[PDB]
Amino acid sequence: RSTGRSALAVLIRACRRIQQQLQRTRRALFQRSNAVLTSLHHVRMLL
Amino acid sequence: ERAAVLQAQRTAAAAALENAALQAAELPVDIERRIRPIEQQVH
Amino acid sequence: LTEACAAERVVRPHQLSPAAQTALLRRFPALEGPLRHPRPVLQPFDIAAEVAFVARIQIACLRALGHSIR
Repeated sequence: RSTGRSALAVLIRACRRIQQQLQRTRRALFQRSNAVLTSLHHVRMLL
Repeated sequence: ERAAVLQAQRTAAAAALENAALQAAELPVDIERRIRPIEQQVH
Repeated sequence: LTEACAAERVVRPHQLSPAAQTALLRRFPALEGPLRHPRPVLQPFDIAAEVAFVARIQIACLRALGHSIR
């Protein structure tokens, strides 16, 4: 019982926290990548 | 007097493009380090 | 200042609506000078505006001759 159930707690924490990282990379990169767009439309804002 | 200002801004605008050229070039590398390390996990 | 007229898809802050123009003024009291000045000696929020300052003086000096030459 303690062989599997503590080795099953491996993946239970592993696969759910792996997919938690994706949320941040979503809420990091695409929050950051939109700064490039701000510049490009500001490049015309020069002209 | 107009053509000067009209000329001047053309050079200025193309300059910031190359200021943005390196800026945009960040995103493809921004992608890997936010993904590639996640791969060996699930593997 | 970028996204003010970027979200408005506008090239210039003077073509920005004065509601949003005052919006940044509330946060930023220094923007009064470029925005609220009736006859700015320099065209506000531009780049070559400084050059326009020079070239008009060039013209100003020339006519001071031709009219006096005449």
